[PDB]
Amino acid sequence: TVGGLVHRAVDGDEQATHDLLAHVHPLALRYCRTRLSRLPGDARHFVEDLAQEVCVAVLLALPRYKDTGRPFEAFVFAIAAHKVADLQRAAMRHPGSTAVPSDEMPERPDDSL
Amino acid sequence: AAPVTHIWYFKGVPSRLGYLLDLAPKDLEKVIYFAAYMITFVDEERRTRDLPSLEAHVSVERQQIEQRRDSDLEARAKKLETDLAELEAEGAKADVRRKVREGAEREMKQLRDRAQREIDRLDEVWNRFKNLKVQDLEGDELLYRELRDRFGTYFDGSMGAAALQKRLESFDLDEEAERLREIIRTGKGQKK
Amino acid sequence: SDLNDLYRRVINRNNRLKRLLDLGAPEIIVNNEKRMLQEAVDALFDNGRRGRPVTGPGNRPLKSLSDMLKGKQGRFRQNLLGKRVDYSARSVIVVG
DNA sequence: ATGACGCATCCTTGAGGTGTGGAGTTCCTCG
DNA sequence: CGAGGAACTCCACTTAGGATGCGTCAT
Repeated sequence: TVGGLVHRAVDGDEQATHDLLAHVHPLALRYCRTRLSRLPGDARHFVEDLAQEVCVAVLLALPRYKDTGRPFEAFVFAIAAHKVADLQRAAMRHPGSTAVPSDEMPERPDDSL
Repeated sequence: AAPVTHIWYFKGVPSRLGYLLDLAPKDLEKVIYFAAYMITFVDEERRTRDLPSLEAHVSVERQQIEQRRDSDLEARAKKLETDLAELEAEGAKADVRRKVREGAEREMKQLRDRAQREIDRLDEVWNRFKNLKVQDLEGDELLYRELRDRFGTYFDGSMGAAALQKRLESFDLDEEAERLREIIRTGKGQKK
Repeated sequence: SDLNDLYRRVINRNNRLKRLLDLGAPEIIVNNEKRMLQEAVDALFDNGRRGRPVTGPGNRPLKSLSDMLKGKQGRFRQNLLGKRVDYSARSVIVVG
């Protein structure tokens, strides 16, 4: 099952981690699809960029993944929510960055007389 | 770091779809948008040179496979006669013999089906190896693994935008220009 | 400007993939990131040509480098043939 | 306190929107 | 290579901004 797969992935096997991340991939995309699709900010299609990034986090957690029998799904949800919060503090803090095209070219005066 | 393809030329208007290599847009969007591998390189001259040795090794290893399956077959036979003898000695019910024979026959047909399957994928290895040609697509991946392990250190095949770069690093123009001109005046209709 | 955002995101994906491959991660995630980089550049050069165009704050699509040129409101038929000029008044007409 | 760091909480799933019209064409699947 | 024929690509184109994960590193 997945438990043994992650066990031999942390053992050091390349194919084990390969299959583990392959299985994590689509579930990460789908969870971020359901979570980030409604968040304030232009992130509806950035859910991919933090989905497989959770796998990057998995990569920085696997070598010291002292598993206690807990499923990896709660883990994945945890890092997904945490990276969602990271986006929240990156955007909503001084959220002056607005991609407005309709009120930028006519509304900007020119210093050169 | 990851190579990328321009969108106007490849995948863009059909009129200027590339066609440096005679491929369909469908083929391009499988190879570049990550569906299937391609064969970027082939060494057919060394393959033909070693064909004595390649076929000798194929014969040796197919004989090894066949004798392994014969060992499995005699293992099946001893299992079948053992269970026959013990269930005939038991005689608990009138349907233990027929049910054990049904199970044994299911096992037998499964064994021979997978033997047929492995010789069949070896036949696919055969035809793909003799038709080892560039600008060809391989939908499956485990078959590609088997092909590259068995025919190791002979050719190159993969994904990647730069994988097409290497193709354009090797493909000439004048020879096939003459060939398509020949088919332009020696040909029929839309081939021209 | 939207092109600013497109360049920002493609640079983000480039950095993420380069740092991932700096260590040699398993190939599935690497390939997914490579194809996402390809798709990001595809959207950059022409957001609407392939797939669902990438939007921004609202549901409206962003504008790529091949949309600020073509069309009526691009450069050719909007800014080079006719250039609004000084010493150019206007007012109401009355017969005399 | 922010925008940064360093992780990292046992049950698991979108969201709507998408109402012309014109001929060009070129591949692509079926005679 | 010779069929239908349905995608793909061109052209006509007019206001204020839904957060966290919690803890804390550092200024």
